[PDB]
Amino acid sequence: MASGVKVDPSCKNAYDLLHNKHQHSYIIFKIDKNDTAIVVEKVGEKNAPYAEFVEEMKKLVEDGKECRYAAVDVEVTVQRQGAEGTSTLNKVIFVQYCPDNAPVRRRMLYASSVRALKASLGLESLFQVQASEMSDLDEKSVKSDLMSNQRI
Repeated sequence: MASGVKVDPSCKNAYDLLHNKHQHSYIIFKIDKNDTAIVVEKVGEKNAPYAEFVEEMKKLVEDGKECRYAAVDVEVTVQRQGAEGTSTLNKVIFVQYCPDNAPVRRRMLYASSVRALKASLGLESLFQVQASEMSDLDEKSVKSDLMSNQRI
């Protein structure tokens, strides 16, 4: 669950860019090179419809049983403090997309990449969710779960 997985500066730069600078909305990560480096798979502009998020990722997954990490800084709204109606907080959620049937070789690197990116990407206090199928990544879970822990 932890090993010498290389963290890339570019994707980390993108984290601050999306989270604080709101230059981007989401960024997908994958393990690049044999020397194992976590790097950008796909970045999305600040205005990115939920449909396009699925679309862009959908096409790159069909090659095989691929595992991809997704960190998205999205502002969902609740009814709470701030204003009586809409309490909006951008909670950058980390949703790792990987079926269990993924190749054990990559699976091991994947598992050892978890702790590495967890703290190192500034996702220390942020939530980490797992999704194995494209049906499960539907807002029915992701939107609902994140909406609660916006201020929790």
